[PDB]
Amino acid sequence: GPHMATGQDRVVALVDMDCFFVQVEQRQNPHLRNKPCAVVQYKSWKGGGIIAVSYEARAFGVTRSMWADDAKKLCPDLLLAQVRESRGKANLTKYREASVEVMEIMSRFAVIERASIDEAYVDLTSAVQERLQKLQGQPISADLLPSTYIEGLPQGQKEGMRKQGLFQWLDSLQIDNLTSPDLQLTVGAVIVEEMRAAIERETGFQCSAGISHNKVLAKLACGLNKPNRQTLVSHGSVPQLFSQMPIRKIRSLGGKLGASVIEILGIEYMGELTQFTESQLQSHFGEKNGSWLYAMCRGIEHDPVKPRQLPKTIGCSKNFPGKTALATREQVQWWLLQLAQELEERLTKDRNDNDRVATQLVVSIRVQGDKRLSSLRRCCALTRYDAHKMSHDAFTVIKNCNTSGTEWSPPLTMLFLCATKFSAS
DNA sequence: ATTATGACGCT
Ligand SMILES: Nc1nc2c(ncn2[C@H]2C[C@H](O)[C@@H](COP(=O)(O)OP(=O)(O)OP(=O)(O)O)O2)c(=O)[nH]1
Ligand SMILES: [Mn+2]
Ligand SMILES: [Mn+2]
Repeated sequence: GPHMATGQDRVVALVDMDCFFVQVEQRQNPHLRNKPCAVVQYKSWKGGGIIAVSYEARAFGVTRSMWADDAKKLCPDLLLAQVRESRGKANLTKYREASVEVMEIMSRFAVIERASIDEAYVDLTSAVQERLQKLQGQPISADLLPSTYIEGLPQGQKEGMRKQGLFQWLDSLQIDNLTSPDLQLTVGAVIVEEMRAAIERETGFQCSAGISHNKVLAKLACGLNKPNRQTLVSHGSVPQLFSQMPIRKIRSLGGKLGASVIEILGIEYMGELTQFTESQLQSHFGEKNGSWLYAMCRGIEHDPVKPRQLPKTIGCSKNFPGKTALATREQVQWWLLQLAQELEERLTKDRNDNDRVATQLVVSIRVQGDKRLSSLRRCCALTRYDAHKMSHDAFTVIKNCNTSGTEWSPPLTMLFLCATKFSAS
């Protein structure tokens, strides 16, 4: 009862740019705006692989990881923007720079953890306390939440539903209690409306967000009402929400561990997890996963919002699938050099912007017919930002994989260089 | 022949 802590101490938001690469291209090219459009990498093989899809295009069934020539069968008016190609490979620089614009705006409101190029987590606990003191008991007006959904409401036209649910939530609110978790979430949501307004003002990019008490629920909330909307998932809404939530929808359960939860326990939905003791879950899935699942099915998660706005590694990768697999020494060298040249560019810019140097170079390759995604991963020292040296060292470090007697065998289907182990410079 | 990344856990 009174001692069962409920994981309601924090206010955490997950902000996610809607179809981010598409929006970046649509800011740059107005002819793409408010159209079915997608972003592709390469164009020769089946029109190129799609990596981002506007919501208008998604309404036709266009999805990520789909060939453009197939998407065009579903959506013949689909517009396509192409990823920049440099030194023979995809170059994602435009989107990393757009991402940094967005991150820098979010950082003005709270500390953020960059979770990927287009999404960050936000720790709003301090910001909400400050704002709750600034209101001095003043109640929260629906006008402050023009794009917010309250999950699970209303109970007992899309925008009409949204406003009814918001009204129920606000009427149920105890504004005099500066320590009510639900009030904290509500104020967090007001701040997130402001953050999203600033992001759109200052970049033109729209985003969705989730507001809850931890990262997993913030992330799950964010996806309930997309695009250009934010969803508040309260502690009290967890039992109903989870009672029909497929386990795979929860961050980190979408793969093998989630599948084994489903198969071993004989369940489908997140809420069924509550029926097992912590020890049972630890027995099936290990001590960490067990504790995490026992708390998470009750809506409780303690993973902190790490104050990290910048990537921890800087990486360059290219697949060589099918018959393009690299089969000679000259080929492997030239592509290691192209990779090392892009990496050198990104690293020098990183050192100038962010006052840090990487110290370790990781070289990963795949060989043809290998089942694994990394056939080999080996590290060496990274002592100067010079593409020729980095490529020479990556070769030095992988060359004993060649089993030929000038040739390369098994041919390589992936090269990958990653600078890691940053130190302040 | 979804591809390009990037975080993080296990050992
Ligand atoms: N190169 C590459 N980029 C990817 C891949 N998956 C996603 N991206 C890029 C394009 C996406 O716009 C961006 C962020 O991914 P998300 O899962 O958040 O989807 P996106 O923002 O496109 O749409 P959303 O509104 O979040 O449903 O990262 C991939 O497999 N390869
Ligand atoms: Mn997104
Ligand atoms: Mn995302």
